[PDB]
Amino acid sequence: GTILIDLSPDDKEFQSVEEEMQSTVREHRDGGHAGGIFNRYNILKIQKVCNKKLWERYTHRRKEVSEENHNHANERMLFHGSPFVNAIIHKGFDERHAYIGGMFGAGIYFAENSSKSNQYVYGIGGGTGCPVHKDRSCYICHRQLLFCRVTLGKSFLQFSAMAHSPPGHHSVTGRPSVNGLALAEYVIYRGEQAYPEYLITYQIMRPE
Ligand SMILES: Cc1ccc(C2=NC(=O)C3=CC=C[NH+](C)C3=C2)cc1
Ligand SMILES: [Zn+2]
Repeated sequence: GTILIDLSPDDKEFQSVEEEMQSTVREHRDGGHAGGIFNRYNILKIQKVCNKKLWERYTHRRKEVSEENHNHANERMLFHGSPFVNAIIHKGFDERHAYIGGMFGAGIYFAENSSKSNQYVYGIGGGTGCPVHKDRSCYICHRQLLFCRVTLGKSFLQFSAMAHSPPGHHSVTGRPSVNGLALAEYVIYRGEQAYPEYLITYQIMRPE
């Protein structure tokens, strides 16, 4: 059902997605342990993910949430890193893509910082790094992230140092309360509340 359409680097859509990727890199408290050491990416390709059935599943759920929240879906564009990115783009998000051990419970986690999602491309904590070299800071191997359309609806705000949403809420927002430079992270508990809209293929770049 899924087709992938390559965007040209001349396309304003490519440019706007690249800019969100690059501009939301931050330093991480692990000094690069999980995701590697870098300040920027080399973007190799950006593809639009087109699947009519998954799109209709998303918009059906979005309308439900909106009607429960004063006609406000509270839709965001957020990054998702996962070893299961190939399954996600063909089958959609579901309970198999949940982070069972996440600190807001078993749900599907998304990030405003692209470099936060980068930490999960090779698994939780970066797993053992890239399959070829076993290096979490590999500068050679190609990595992929999703930039996704996510319905938050009424989001439970957790000030911060599969399962169900807190009653009366459609998601959780993990607001950083210690690291002043971190952006928010978000959790949904239904796969129908996200659509994997762009597939971004990239390398992290060694600082010079
Ligand atoms: C199995 C799996 C898949 C994805 C993640 C994951 N992917 C993410 O993109 C992400 C962004 C922000 C916070 N967290 C906890 C995140 C977790 C974790 C485990
Ligand atoms: Zn490698």
